[PDB]
Amino acid sequence: PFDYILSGGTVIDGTNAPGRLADVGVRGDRIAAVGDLSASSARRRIDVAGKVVSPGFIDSHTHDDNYLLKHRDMTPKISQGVTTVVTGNCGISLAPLAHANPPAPLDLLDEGGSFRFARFSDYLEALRAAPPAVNAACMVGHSTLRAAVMPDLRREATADEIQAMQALADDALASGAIGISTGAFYPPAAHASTEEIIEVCRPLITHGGVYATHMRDEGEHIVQALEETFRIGRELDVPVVISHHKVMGKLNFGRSKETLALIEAAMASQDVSLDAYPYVAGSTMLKQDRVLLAGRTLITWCKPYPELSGRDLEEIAAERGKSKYDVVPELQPAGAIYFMMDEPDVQRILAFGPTMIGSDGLPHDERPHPRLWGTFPRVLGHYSRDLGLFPLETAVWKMTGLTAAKFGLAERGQVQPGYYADLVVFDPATVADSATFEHPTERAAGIHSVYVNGAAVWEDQSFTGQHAGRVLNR
Ligand SMILES: [Zn+2]
Ligand SMILES: [Zn+2]
Repeated sequence: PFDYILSGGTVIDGTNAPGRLADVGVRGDRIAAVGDLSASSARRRIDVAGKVVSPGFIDSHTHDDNYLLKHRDMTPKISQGVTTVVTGNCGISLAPLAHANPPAPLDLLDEGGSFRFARFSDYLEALRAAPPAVNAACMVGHSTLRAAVMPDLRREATADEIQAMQALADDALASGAIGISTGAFYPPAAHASTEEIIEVCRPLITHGGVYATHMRDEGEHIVQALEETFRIGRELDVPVVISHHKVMGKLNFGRSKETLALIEAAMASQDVSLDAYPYVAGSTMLKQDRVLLAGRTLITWCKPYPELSGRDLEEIAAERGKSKYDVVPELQPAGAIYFMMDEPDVQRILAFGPTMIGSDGLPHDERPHPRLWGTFPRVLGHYSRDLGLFPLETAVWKMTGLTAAKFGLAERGQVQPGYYADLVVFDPATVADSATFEHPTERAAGIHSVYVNGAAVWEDQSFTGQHAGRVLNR
């Protein structure tokens, strides 16, 4: 007998096909059958009339590396329907690095002495021993590797340093990492050359991993950063993933037409993917950057002046007699939300066929960007249902089947017999992001239940206690 059948709903199977009325039967960690399952014995027949049963959402872009260890419930993600998270993005991974005060933005993963894993395998073993509620597909970050190896980060790595970083990257991939990410936009890697990145990432071809990147620039010089990314992909001969695609700053509004045309052209000749979050504000370390600071900026946390969390930076700066750019050093280290994108570009990037959905949630932030709690339902409700940006099955595909294919997560991302039972039951009519910039941790509406490897992890608007997630390999 099946352990249970989710009966009477509409299955949106993750393959970008209109939903169909069908039941879903689960046995252990697998989807056993899909269709009219009235004739199949089951221990429970759960009524989901009026709901959609879809694959669990795969968050293509997270910074959950440490959150998986410290808050195993993973409530910000499972409450939105997420069943798998891709970690170690933008060059920032929790491991391998033993450091009491890692350089920003590595601090976005730190709760205080969290960087304690000398080897990447130590980190994966910790996840397997005390599993989180969601599956984890983990990358190693090039900035973490630089911090672990280089005594001076403000220059290109020497061949000896490249050798040491490449050995750590190869060990991480051998241990189960699914790829390597970079983020040369940030201080720890701003002096890394394209050739340094290529040499450190060479093992990806041998291990079958992916190259993910927070591009060197996402504003005035985004074309040069895109070209750098495509060149790295051709040299490595592995799939590239462009993280949180955007055009930032007023001088770049509207340029998503141009960047998407360059990405589409590259996709015809090499393997390229991209993801995005559904919002017009970004969030990361507080940084002296004229573009990030041009517009409205909110503080998410601040070490030297904790009371500034949640405050408007223009007010803080003006009261200190300075521009935002000039006041930043005295407030560091800190985090911020930056309103530097324009809605038409966000919509164009979300609608572009290949764009996968990634939350870019920063889970340790005191006053976080709402994308941490509302990304997936914002796409299914606000964008698909309310604005008609894409039909519901395409919105679901962009957070399930597409993502599983691009990251190589076998037997996940689709409601198919034999695949793993990572599933979401949601109400298409009411699914919605509740988190706002003012109340960024509100739980999404319309998420009935979430299952990971067949175990319910979210039910009755609460974590069930099931630590069902697994460390995944590509
Ligand atoms: Zn990131
Ligand atoms: Zn990034």
